[PDB]
Amino acid sequence: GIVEQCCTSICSLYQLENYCN
Amino acid sequence: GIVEQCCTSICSLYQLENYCN
Amino acid sequence: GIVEQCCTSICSLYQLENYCN
Amino acid sequence: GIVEQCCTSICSLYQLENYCN
Amino acid sequence: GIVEQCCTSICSLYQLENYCN
Amino acid sequence: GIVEQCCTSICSLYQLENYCN
Amino acid sequence: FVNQHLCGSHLVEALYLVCGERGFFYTPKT
Amino acid sequence: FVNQHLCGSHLVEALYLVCGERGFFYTPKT
Amino acid sequence: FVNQHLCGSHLVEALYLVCGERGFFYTPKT
Amino acid sequence: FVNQHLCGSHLVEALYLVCGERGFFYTPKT
Amino acid sequence: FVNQHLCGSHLVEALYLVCGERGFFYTPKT
Amino acid sequence: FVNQHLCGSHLVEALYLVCGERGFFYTPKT
Ligand SMILES: [Cl-]
Ligand SMILES: [Cl-]
Ligand SMILES: [Zn+2]
Ligand SMILES: [Zn+2]
Repeated sequence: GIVEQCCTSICSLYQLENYCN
Repeated sequence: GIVEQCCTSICSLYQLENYCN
Repeated sequence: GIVEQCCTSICSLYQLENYCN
Repeated sequence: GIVEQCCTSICSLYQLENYCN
Repeated sequence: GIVEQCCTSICSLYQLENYCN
Repeated sequence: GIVEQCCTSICSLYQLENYCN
Repeated sequence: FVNQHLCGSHLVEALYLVCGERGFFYTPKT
Repeated sequence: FVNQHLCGSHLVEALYLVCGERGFFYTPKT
Repeated sequence: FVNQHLCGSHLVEALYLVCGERGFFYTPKT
Repeated sequence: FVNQHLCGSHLVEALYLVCGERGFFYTPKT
Repeated sequence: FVNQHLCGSHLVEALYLVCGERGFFYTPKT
Repeated sequence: FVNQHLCGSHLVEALYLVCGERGFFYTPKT
């Protein structure tokens, strides 16, 4: 999931935005 | 909520555990 | 400058991009 | 010691508590 | 102490070295 | 440069000082 | 342990510490 | 914006800045 | 995304996030 | 609470949150 | 270098930076 | 002062503390 993706690969701010409430 | 309990007021680390999943 | 825009006032992440090289 | 343990392995908050004054 | 010197007042990085072991 | 040096090797605060405006 | 004021990014850093793999919700609107 | 490499508490900081008053949920594997 | 107050080290942390490899200038005098 | 993996300045942040007004001492090897 | 206000977790982060392997004490009661 | 091992946002924090009101520029490779 996002926590692993951002650390083992890369992630965008747009992907992070999906985890806002 | 959490801001009122922990920022505006003060909270313990045990109170912070209230917001774990 | 940046402090006035983002600290004193409020700014968006797009405004912060104004200070990228 | 604790600085190395927490970084090379894991450590608990209860172990950290021992380093408070 | 350190809070009075560096938070309440202002301190230099050399003053901060006063609290090294 | 400094960003890579500080991460792949080590760097001093005196070297960092060179990047102040 | 202690009780203290935790605000902003410091609050979520503390939640990360306390919750870890459990995960957590930060919901300031309440 | 640029892509990100974020581990540990750095991910939680990024979520805090992206979501603001909306807040967020932090849900690691396992 | 949102608008918020970003001050001190938090401001430069946000600039790092937003700019990344582009780099950035932090110039408080203006 | 959960167990922790803390390096560098992250350990010092955790000590700060655990100890509060009592403060702490940070004593690495060598 | 400069003189500035350093408070809370930011103060201990600065002590970590300045002291490093020497280690340090943070003792707010004095 | 001691020598430093600084990656990611930790370098930017160190620059912030070293430069204070003067500010700084952050310029990675590529
Ligand atoms: Cl890190
Ligand atoms: Cl602050
Ligand atoms: Zn802060
Ligand atoms: Zn880090």
